[PDB]
Amino acid sequence: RPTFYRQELNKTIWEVPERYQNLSPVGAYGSVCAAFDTKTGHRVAVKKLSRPFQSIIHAKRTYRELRLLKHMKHENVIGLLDVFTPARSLEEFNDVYLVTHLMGADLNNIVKLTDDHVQFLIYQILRGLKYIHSADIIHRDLKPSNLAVNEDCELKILDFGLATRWYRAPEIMLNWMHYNQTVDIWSVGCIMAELLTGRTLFPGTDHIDQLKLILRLVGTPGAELLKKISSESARNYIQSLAQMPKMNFANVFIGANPLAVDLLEKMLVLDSDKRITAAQALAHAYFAQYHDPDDEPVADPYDQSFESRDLLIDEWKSLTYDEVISFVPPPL
Ligand SMILES: CS(=O)(=O)N1CCC[C@H](NC(=O)[C@H](CCC2CCCCC2)NC(=O)c2ccc(CNC(=O)c3cnc4ccccn34)cc2)C1
Repeated sequence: RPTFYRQELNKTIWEVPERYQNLSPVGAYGSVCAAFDTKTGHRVAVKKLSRPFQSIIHAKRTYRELRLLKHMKHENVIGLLDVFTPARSLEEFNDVYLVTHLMGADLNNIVKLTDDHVQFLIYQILRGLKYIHSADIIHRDLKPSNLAVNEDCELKILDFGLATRWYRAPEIMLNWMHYNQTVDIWSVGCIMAELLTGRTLFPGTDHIDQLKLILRLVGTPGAELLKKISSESARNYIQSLAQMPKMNFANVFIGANPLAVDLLEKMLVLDSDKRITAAQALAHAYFAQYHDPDDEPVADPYDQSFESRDLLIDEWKSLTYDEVISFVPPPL
């Protein structure tokens, strides 16, 4: 068991093993310090979870986050370098600590991207989404601020706890029945649009505005979609918002590679059953230069059955302790 040391930063008591030195606070992103990992001579990020077991929902949101992190073993998805408690036993266990690579910048703070810069960046998100989606995991919050970039334009999908609405699929904001993985693909269409145009595609001030801007471009729902909607009152409302003067795809992305617009019209589809999947989108001609189908791996089986459970503070806590302890650090 390693030797821990104690220091107070931004009125927070940090306790970490002696391998993490020179902790400086970075941020807005919660309780996060940049640290020098003495093991690997690489700068890392330490996150001290804020009162992880305060209630029942913190204790479950804490277990989930650690389960998710321990699962992600992909090039285009944030990985867990280390997790630790200073705690001796289960009895004295209150503080959880996560270690990740340091993210120099996000899609925003690295942004007139060339057609090839757009191809490469959207390829990597779809490659990261294929993997995530194969484990029946949905991001639900894909936006540029959740996409880390490096010196050499390589991208990781992650999820901080910080506008969402801009990248948010209509079915979520209209409260339709059928959610599916492809809520993320709409987001990738909204993010890619922005990289091509240099402007946010659906800059909504509120969710109703947001939907008026979406319907103006993607059209009013066609019959095949309307069939799947039960309530008269939802079917009316989606049409009450599709009154704004129609806009066409060929004029919004004029200048853009015709295969990028071809891909965007398959992403930005109202019908989430007809929307292209990460897996299908990787095989689109737009990525001809990068698509290797022997190098687009799926995820291992992910035990998601805990999501359904209603347990006590002590069970969620106990389960989380058993994850921290069973964590084998990845090989370099
Ligand atoms: C309430 S909640 O706790 O349940 N919670 C609420 C919403 C967000 C949480 N999402 C999550 O669980 C995902 C796991 C889900 C998974 C799903 C699909 C594939 C991607 C994500 N956790 C993170 O992404 C994560 C990211 C960074 C860090 C620490 N490193 C830093 O912050 C850092 C590193 N470099 C820098 C530079 C500057 C500032 C900070 N940094 C810790 C966790 C859930």
